[PDB]
Amino acid sequence: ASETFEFQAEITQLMSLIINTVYSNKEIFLRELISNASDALDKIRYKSLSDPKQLETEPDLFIRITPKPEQKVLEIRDSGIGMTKAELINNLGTIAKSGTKAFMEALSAGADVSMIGQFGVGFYSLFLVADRVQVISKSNDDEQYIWESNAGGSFTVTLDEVNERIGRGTILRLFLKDDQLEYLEEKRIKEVIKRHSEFVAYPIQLVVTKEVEKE
Amino acid sequence: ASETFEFQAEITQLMSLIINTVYSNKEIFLRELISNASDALDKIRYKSLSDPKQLETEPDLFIRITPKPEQKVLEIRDSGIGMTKAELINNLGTIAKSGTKAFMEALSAGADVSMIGQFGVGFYSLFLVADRVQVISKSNDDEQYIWESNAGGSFTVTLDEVNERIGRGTILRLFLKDDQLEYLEEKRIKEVIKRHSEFVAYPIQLVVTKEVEKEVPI
Repeated sequence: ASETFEFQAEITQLMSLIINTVYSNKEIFLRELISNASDALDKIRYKSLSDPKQLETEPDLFIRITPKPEQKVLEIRDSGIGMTKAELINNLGTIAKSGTKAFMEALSAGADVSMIGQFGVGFYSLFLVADRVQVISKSNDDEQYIWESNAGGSFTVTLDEVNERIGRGTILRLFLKDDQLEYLEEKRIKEVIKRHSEFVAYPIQLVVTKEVEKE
Repeated sequence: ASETFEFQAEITQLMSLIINTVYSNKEIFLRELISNASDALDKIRYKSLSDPKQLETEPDLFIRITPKPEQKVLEIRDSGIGMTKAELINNLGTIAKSGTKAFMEALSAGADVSMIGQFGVGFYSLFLVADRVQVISKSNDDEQYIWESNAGGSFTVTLDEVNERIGRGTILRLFLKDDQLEYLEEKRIKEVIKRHSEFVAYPIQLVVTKEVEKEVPI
């Protein structure tokens, strides 16, 4: 089953600005998504203190970044609290309304795009380097769903019947723009992660496939 | 474990010998497994010469090594010809009989464990570093199956319904001994490959998961 909903106006407006902005420091997108992942892990960590059984679906708390060159895709995974179908819709398509409107207002007044996280809508910074995104989430309270959007004013939510089933958490599958493929490179990804992830209290794993070279 | 079979007696003898031996240069197990992977690839390649359709289930010919530290597992994958249920049974539990018997006689006469490949049974050297092995295979001619062994005299063959489906090929999922975990490390696997399998005619991909270290420890 697949359902389509429309973003609140202000969210669609910010996604348009961001997906076409010229900004010269797009690497900030990773810092924002790592921050959100850290937040999602904290939520499950907290909940598990009194409800340890909640971790059993996925015992390990981590953030995993997996570049997928063949598909020009970059996946940012966390074993956080995840999102139910209802949460994906609300959290990503509606509740950010006032944040994106305030941020849009700040940008017009001259603020730098890097301030996005300060307005709680850092999530949309992904469109700085991707023209499409699939958010695959598995919450202990629901089935695995796929939320998708190419910044067209609307988004769809589909019961996951194609992706690998995860124990618990969220995956942000970024379909990178053709001129932003540097973010598939281990070296570049590494440099960006180390630049702002000192605070992160969970392991940040990088999954890379490399053909054994030589001396 | 849909079906259970018995290895020819001699194969079981060799497996017990290998899983127990104190041989030091255990790293030779990888060269033998990569060599078997290469041979399997040479097989569909040759077959695809007149029947290119055979490659379509998996167009790329490669070897892939994936250490899974959490499971203390090391997987050796190839997109070779693969093995049907019947071939897994025969190839791994029966036809190695003569080879294992001659090798054991050779070891008694002073042969080195590293010469195992010369008797065509290098596959069993996996027991130098592993306690158990699961051979997950998919031939174009059969469904995906799992052959499992722990060096004991019996092995099982199970229709695969738990693992990820592969296009074509074989995965040697090795459950490493507690004292052989070094083979889960990228640096170590790379040096063993450069030392003994640096001229394999197929790309050897290493899938590694590395924790990004902190800018400044703590």
